[PDB]
Amino acid sequence: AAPESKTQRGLVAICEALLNFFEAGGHSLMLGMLLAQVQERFSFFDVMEDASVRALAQLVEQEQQD
Amino acid sequence: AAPESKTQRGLVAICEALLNFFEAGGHSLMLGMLLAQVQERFSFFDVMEDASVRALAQLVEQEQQD
Amino acid sequence: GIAIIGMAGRFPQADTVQAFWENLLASRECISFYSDEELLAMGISPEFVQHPDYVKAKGEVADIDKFDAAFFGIAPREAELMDPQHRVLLETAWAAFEDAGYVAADYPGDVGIFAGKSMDSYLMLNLMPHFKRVFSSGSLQAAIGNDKDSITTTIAYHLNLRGPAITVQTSSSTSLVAVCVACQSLLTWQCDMAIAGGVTLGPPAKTGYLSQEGGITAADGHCRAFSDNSSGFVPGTGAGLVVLKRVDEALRDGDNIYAVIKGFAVNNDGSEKISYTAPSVDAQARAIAQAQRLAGLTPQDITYVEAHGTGTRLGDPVEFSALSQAFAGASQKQYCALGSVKTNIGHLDTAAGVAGLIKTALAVQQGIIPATLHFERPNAQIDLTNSPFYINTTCQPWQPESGIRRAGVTSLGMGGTNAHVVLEQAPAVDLQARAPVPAYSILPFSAKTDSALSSGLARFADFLQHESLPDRRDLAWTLSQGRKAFAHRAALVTRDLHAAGTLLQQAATAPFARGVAQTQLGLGLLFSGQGSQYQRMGHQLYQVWPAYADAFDRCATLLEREYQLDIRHELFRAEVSLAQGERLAQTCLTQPLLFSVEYALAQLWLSWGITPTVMIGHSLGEWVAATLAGVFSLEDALRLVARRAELMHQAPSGAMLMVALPEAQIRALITAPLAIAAVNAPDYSVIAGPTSEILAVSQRLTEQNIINKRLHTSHAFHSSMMQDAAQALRQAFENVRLNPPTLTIISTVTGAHVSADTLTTPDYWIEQMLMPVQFSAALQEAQATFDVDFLEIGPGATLTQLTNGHALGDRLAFSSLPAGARSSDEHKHILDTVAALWVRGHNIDLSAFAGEQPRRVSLPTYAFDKIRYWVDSP
Amino acid sequence: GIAIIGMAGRFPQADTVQAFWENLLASRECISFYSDEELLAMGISPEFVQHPDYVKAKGEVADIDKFDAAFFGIAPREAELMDPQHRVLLETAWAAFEDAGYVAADYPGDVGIFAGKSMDSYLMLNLMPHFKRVFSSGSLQAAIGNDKDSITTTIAYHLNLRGPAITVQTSSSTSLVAVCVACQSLLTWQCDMAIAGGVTLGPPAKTGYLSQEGGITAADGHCRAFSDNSSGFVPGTGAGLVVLKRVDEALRDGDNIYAVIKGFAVNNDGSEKISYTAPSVDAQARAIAQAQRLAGLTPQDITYVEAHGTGTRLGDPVEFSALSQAFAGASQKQYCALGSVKTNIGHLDTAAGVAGLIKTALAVQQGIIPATLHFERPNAQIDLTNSPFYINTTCQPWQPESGIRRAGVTSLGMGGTNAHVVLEQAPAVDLQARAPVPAYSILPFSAKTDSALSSGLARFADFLQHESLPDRRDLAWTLSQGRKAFAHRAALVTRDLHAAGTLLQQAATAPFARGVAQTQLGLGLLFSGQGSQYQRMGHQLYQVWPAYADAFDRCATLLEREYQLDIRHELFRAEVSLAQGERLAQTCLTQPLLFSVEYALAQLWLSWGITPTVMIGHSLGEWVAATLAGVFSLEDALRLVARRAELMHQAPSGAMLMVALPEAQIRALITAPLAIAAVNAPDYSVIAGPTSEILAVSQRLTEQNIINKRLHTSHAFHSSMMQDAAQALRQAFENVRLNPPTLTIISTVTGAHVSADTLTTPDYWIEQMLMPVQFSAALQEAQATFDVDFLEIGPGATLTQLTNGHALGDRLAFSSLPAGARSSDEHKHILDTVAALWVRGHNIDLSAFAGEQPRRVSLPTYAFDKIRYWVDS
Repeated sequence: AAPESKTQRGLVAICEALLNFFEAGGHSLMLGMLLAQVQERFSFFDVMEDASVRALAQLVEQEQQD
Repeated sequence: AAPESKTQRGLVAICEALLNFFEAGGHSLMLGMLLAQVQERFSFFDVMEDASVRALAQLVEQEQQD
Repeated sequence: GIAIIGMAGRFPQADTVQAFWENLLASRECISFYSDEELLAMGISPEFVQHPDYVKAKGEVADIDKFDAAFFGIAPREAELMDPQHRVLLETAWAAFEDAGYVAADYPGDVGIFAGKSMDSYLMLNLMPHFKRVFSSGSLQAAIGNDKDSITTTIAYHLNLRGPAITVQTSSSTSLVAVCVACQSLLTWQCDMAIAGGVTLGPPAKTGYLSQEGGITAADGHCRAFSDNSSGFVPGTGAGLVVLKRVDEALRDGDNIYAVIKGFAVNNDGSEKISYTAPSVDAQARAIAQAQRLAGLTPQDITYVEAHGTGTRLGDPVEFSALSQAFAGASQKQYCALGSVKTNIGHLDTAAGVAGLIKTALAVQQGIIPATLHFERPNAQIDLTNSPFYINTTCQPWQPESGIRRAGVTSLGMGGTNAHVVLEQAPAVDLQARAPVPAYSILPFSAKTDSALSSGLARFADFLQHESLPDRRDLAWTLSQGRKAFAHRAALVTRDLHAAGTLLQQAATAPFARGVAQTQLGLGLLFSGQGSQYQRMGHQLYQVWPAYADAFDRCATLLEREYQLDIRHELFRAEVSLAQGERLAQTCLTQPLLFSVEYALAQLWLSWGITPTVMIGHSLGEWVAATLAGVFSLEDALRLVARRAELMHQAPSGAMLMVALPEAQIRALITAPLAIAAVNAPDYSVIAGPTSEILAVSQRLTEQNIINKRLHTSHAFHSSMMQDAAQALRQAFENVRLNPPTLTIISTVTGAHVSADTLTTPDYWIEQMLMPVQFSAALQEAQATFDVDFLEIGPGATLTQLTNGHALGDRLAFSSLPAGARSSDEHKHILDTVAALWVRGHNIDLSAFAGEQPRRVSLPTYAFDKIRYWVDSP
Repeated sequence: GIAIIGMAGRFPQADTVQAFWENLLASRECISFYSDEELLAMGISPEFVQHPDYVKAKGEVADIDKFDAAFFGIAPREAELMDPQHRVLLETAWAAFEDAGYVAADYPGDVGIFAGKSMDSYLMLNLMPHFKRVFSSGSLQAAIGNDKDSITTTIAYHLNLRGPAITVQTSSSTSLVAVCVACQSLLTWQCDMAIAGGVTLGPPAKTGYLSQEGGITAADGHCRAFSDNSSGFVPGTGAGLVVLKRVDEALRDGDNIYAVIKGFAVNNDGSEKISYTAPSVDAQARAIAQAQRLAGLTPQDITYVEAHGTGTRLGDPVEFSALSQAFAGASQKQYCALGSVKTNIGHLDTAAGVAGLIKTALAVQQGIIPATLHFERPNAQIDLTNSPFYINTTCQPWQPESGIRRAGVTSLGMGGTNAHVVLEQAPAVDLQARAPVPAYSILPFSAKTDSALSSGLARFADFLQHESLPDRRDLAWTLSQGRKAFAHRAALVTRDLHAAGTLLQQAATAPFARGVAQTQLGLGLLFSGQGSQYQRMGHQLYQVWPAYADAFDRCATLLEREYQLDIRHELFRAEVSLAQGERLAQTCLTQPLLFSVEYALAQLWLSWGITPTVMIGHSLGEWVAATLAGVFSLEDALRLVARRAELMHQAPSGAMLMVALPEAQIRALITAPLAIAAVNAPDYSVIAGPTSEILAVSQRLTEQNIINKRLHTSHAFHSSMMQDAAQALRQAFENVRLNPPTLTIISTVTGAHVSADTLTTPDYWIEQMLMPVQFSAALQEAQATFDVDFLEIGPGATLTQLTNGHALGDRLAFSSLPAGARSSDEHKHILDTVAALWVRGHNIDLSAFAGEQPRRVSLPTYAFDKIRYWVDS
């Protein structure tokens, strides 16, 4: 979809890390914290709650506002 | 040899629970680990400093002094 | 091929392959769903519970903490540090070998185990104390030594398997890869029998998985396979092992063959895929076509196919595409079935390929295809109507077209490895030309503990209530040739199996031999005197048994060669009447008949492999305890006791008398010249003499109110009356050879341990006729020097009744023939003595009582007592 | 049996199988000894260092953190959490397959892996940089999918191994159990050629151990195996793999056979011993005897035995008692040798058993028994002098009383599993009956990266500085079939190998073929002119290759049958002199002779599997271009070219002068009776005609500072006096084969393409020598329409400079034959063309340049670059 210049940077970080990714059949929990370990360069049960691109963008923005 | 009536009880409890006494090559780190597990009823580097039964009895009274 | 000859394994909601075949024939689901409360109590994190996508189902084997450490010699401090898959595969391997009809530790050839194992999650709770107290990584090298590579060596050590012990380790086809490796090893002649399978058991015992979007696991817990509503699989846990043997050897040894493995094929995919974790079609097609090519089977022969059938969205059309590609040479239309075990029990991780192989081998042997669960409508990308496959939902009987069933199991790993195994029907059994079943059979059971014996008797009790029961020469044979004889043992003598099931349903004060066994270095023999015979004595034993028949035939021909006695007519072809009893009552006929019966019965007991230490005799019983010691030959013994009997027939009349007083008091009370005939007990004695003063002594003994009895004898014995007949055989005695003894006789006329030269003196058998046969001190001397059980040899239970009335010191006496009334029970009594000696610990060839041409069958296995071993650290 | 046809392994203080065998021949002790201050760098605790019961020794492999991720396509983030044993066994599998003379993916049959991993030691410093984040089931799922059992499936994936990928796992016999499983798969027909081995190295690098008087570890550091000072072993790290094939197949294909595994046996002890951890005697005797009767042998025959021989105080007499019990059917005293590789390198748990199989197979192949180290006196229990065994301390020759060197490797697992493999000598071949080696050979090198190509060139530079180098035919048939053609390529045309080695010694200042290969959609066949030949041309190519011989035949036979001339007498039976040099230049015996030469060279280049895309001519090349296009046949064009020649022979006068000047400026001042004969380049022109007028033009241009030379010819080609020949050949072309052109032909008399009707007109050949030549415009449309590399087919380099002197950016031109000289180095130059084409990327088959029945040879393998992929300390 069309990105919005901050979540654009988030999704480019996701893609250059490794490539919602749950519905993609080639990804698992190991590759999940591979991506996650890339995104602490800027709760994992909340990642199993929802880990869409919008979900990661919302969680990173909320944790940065926290 | 003849052990001295308190370390006799301790070392034959050790022998009947597990079996320097460790002349055989079958003795190893897992039985050393369970012998380190049965300690507190009355440092593992300090234990392996001298693995003799009289030496570990000595370390039992310095642990009691500690 | 490679015959399957036995199998075992715990399962979800099962503990036996017959308690799993009857969960497939009942169309059960073996998944155990839970609720919220028991799961957080097991240790489910508060985040896993009340999660909207956290399913709460898995397939549970029953008891993962319950190990019988005492059976294998493991201390209850080393078995606590054992991974549960080690323990459960130990018990499963012992069960599988006992299911085969063999014992692992004493097979003739070379037996080797090829088995896999899932990841040891028990260490992930073991490290918490092992490392957060000493902060040392030494534990990890011990884990290298004794955990990850050493499951199959632990089984081969504790069960003494001499052949190859290899841990093959593939992702999800480990078990069928192990079966293929075992077939290769048996066909390259490295081993002569193999056991092959896998195990997957989780120290998280009861748990759910967090299903996610597009995840391989189901979002409902119901593993729907090959259906349009298939959302994935559900994780199971389970063990499983089969026992493999080359088919010509397995058909010559007479085992039970479930299904002959005719073909097999393992391969890999190798980068014909868009990503690493994505299956392929052409490699699976090569595996299936290669297995049917090696089997020599056109695909117009296979009638059942057990697909992998995990029920995921992506793997289901790939596997049906591969099956269609490999079966595309066929010309029939919907002629082959399809199935998957994972509907019932879930997707086993490592034991998946052997669960399907057990299910498929049972379906081949029984001949009825089970029912696939949850299937009512096909998949979108699978066309059942334009394929040779159909999926059934009811338990459907399996009939083929040519008359031979064929099958095939497909397994798929996660790394890429594909295995396929093509079975066949077991060949044409022929159980019609055999000679029939033996009339009675011994059922021996044994265990290391009284609890395990009680549970084993309970298991055989519940097994014997079925309508389908094996033969009596197929059962009992597996219990003698296929079980190890332990300490605490028991034994039945049966004729039909359902009444045996009722008897074991009691297993408490029930009429069967039972007790602990000991070392038991030797037996003692007792031999019967004249005066306890009946009619048709040894008739059943003559026609049933060959050793007794051969000895009696040589005695009868030997007697008829030199004398005019109508032997084999007075016993077998004689009518049951009192005229016959008075015909054989006299001394001219009774002595060689008792000699022939006791000699041939003694030869029977020595043919069954028991070794006598001491052989106490009684009057004529001493003449044949001589003959088993070989002091002179059977020809000499038989013609000389004939000469003796035809002398003692000329002696005049004389009666006996019983008295319940010791011989010192009798010798203090006797006044007339009447010798003591026999001293047998402190409270039993026999006196002899001419009948008039004997009746006078009996009538005067009535006045003192002491118990007495007439013994129904014509000629007086063991008194001074027979001096002429005693002297008149000396000239017929001296012309034959007498040998020093071999077996330890002790003499009942002296009550002394009798030596190797004083039997050889030809006057000892003269004075044996005259002196009292003072039995009680001889019996007490044998009881003093030895410490031994006693086995009477002879018709009556007289000497057993005397002996069981003496301090034997924990010992017992046993008869070998019924006391007249139940002559029809000759075949049941002599098999109930053998069943009673075997329990105490005596060494009898129990396989001599087998039958004509026995085979092995599938009985219940050992019943391990359940003792909890668990480190249990949070 | 099962032939062993190659091996590899990264060993302690070695990187190849040959840098391990040079240490076994140099009698080196490959065990590193540390000091105090370097253990503490990576966080070894000071208690362990200051402990007086502490030995600092391990047999270390060289690099464990270094992987070439970009070779196998593995990402640089997913390779950082592979176990190093997976990485090292990928590189060892690739190197072992290259050592076998094969590439794994292109093998016709199906190929299985059977390897053994150890307990993942990377996972302890992979879960500690993971526990920071809350991973309740995360840690379990991290272990399960990755590091359980995926060493034979992340190799069979990457190398395209389509056979049984089974991971056998015993304790320390894993790598010989793997070989026995592979030899079962090769006999029960599950694979056609297998690979089997094991690996044990891990994160523990520069690490000391707490020795134990009562453990199994040597208290000083050295493995005094089978001696009086046996105090234990030392831990080692290593890798190893061998490649196995059936012996009938390996004799059929001519592989290099190291040895033949003739029998093998695996069994277990049972419970017939003291405990779990105590070795037995009857089980090892059963394994040894079972191997030697499954091999069909007798215990007199075995002359080398590689025992396990750790150095521990209980295993050494038990193994010797088992060996004496199993060899106790012998009467000859002290004949069989004895050795243990753990003296040199240490006890690499699991890997022990393929290291000692590599050593034993090398000793069987070469005939040299290496030297068991550290051995002075036997043990107190071991009786050598009455046993049939002796232990060497110097590397001795191996030469049995029979002509066959047989052996045996024994490896014993800790759980109780024993393995014995019997290695018979490879069956020798008749080497002297093979055909002589071809006179030149192409050596192709190729790698995925420029640095890997430089390193793989330096490795053959080191390799070729030796003596008794292999067969040049068998090196050219192993660098071509046996290596995978990658992007960055280089190529050599050699006649001897030592000068090849000293020429690859230099890299930047070395003149061989070198570059990067592209897609190379097609090739342009620029056929050459008319007056650009020499005496004794094509003589080498006539006899070296039979395709050129068959193409040159059916030409001269028809020219000697119909007409009365013979080409082979004028070429091969002729004499080398300047008297004939003016004799062959006349048009009567030049045109069909050069046509047959060019046709033979073109049929050769077609025979070597190249595809023509465009194919122009120059004053004869249109005839042979139409012949190859199917417009004519060989005989159909062959009659008419001779007809054209013997009608063109009657022209009395004619001369061409070469003016280097733009055609339009030439067209400004030229006269009517002279015509331009050829336009070839913007600074090139050929003018035809009579003598005096064009000479007067030449002295006009001489004072105008324009360089002019004659073309040394006698007739008037492309001039105004061939109308008589055009009229005379009009009586020919009667009902001849007239086909539309199958290939793409640019006509050089037009400057355009050729359609189906533009070439089948019989008057086109009538008028062809009337128009001039438009070679420059033909190339202008050539690099207009296509972008190809121009291969000049002709007996000179004349068109090559005129081609490269145009708009030839990114593209070059290659001359097939030398210009004038090197009339005997034609064979060398044509293979230098194929070397220059193959590097650029063309699909030339390199196997057609090898000999008659070649074999495969162990050469250096691929040179992976080293990029560090670790996590932390």
